[PDB]
Amino acid sequence: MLMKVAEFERLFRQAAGLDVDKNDLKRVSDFLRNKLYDLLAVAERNAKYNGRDLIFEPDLPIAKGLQETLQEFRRMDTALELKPVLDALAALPPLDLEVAEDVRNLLPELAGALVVAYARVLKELDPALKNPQTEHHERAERVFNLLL
Amino acid sequence: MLMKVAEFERLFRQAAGLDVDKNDLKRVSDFLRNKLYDLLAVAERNAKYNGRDLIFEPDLPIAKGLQETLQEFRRMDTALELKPVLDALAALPPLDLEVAEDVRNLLPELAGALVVAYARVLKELDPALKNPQTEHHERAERVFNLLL
Ligand SMILES: [Ca+2]
Ligand SMILES: [Ca+2]
Repeated sequence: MLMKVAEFERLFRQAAGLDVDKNDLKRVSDFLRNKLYDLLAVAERNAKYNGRDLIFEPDLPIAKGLQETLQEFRRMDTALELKPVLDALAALPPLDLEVAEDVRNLLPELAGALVVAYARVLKELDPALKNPQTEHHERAERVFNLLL
Repeated sequence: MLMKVAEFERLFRQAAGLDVDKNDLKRVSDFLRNKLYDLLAVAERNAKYNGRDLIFEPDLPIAKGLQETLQEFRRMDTALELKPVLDALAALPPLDLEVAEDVRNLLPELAGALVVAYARVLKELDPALKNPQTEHHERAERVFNLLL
C-alpha cells in the first residue's frame, strides 16, 4: 500500500480522530494511489507539453487548496517512506519520463496530504463520525472524484 | 457574478437537483470566483516557470477529477458567456500575464464545472437536501478548501 497500516491509522486519527476498519484500508490505499497516479499522468503530459525530459513539481496539477492541505500534512512532522509509494504506483503503467528529485521526495508527502484530505472530507460529510465503514468511504470517494 | 442567476439555478438543478436563492448565489459566486482566480494565479506561476509570457491551458492546475467534472458540465448543454466571468475576476488583483485564447474560452466552462462540483458536494453532505442553508455552504466550502 501507500504507507504502513499504522501510518494510515495515525493520519486518520491525528487529522480527524477517525478509526478506519482494516477491511477498508486496502481500498483507501488503491483509491488514493490512483489519484496520485492521475496527478503524475497529468504531470507527464505537462512535462512533454513544455518540451522537458523530466517531470517537475509545477507539472503536477496541485491547486492552491491541495497545496495548503499538503502544508497542513507537513506540519504534522510525519515522515513517510518513498519505496512503498513507488511500489504501489508500479502496479499501474510506468511513466515514460524521469521524475525530478523535487518530485520524488514530494510523492510520499502527497500521499500523506491525500490521506489527510480524505480523512477531513469524511469528517465534513459526518461531523460526529468516529468509525467510518464501507458506506462512508464510497461517499468520500464520490466527493474526491469531483475535484481530484 | 460568474453567470446569470438563471444559469446558476439551472446548473444546481441539473447537477444535484438543488434549489438556490439570492443569499446563496452571491456567496457561492464569490467563493467559486476566488477558486477560479486561484487556479489562474497558480497558472501564471506555471507559465513563468516554463519561460512563457502567456498563460495556456496546461498551466491551470486541473486534476483529472476536476477535468471529468468539466466534461460533465459540457454535457449539460449550458453555454456560458465569457464576459461575466472576466468581470467577476476583475474584482480581484489583475495577473501580470495575459491568458491565451484557449484559456479565455475555457474560463466560462471552468466556472460551470466549479458550480457543478459545488452542487454535487452539497448533495453528498445530505442526499435529502433541497435548498442549501448556510450550514451546508460552510461545509461545502470546507470540502473545496481541502482540494482547491
Ligand atoms: Ca509549449
Ligand atoms: Ca525546470
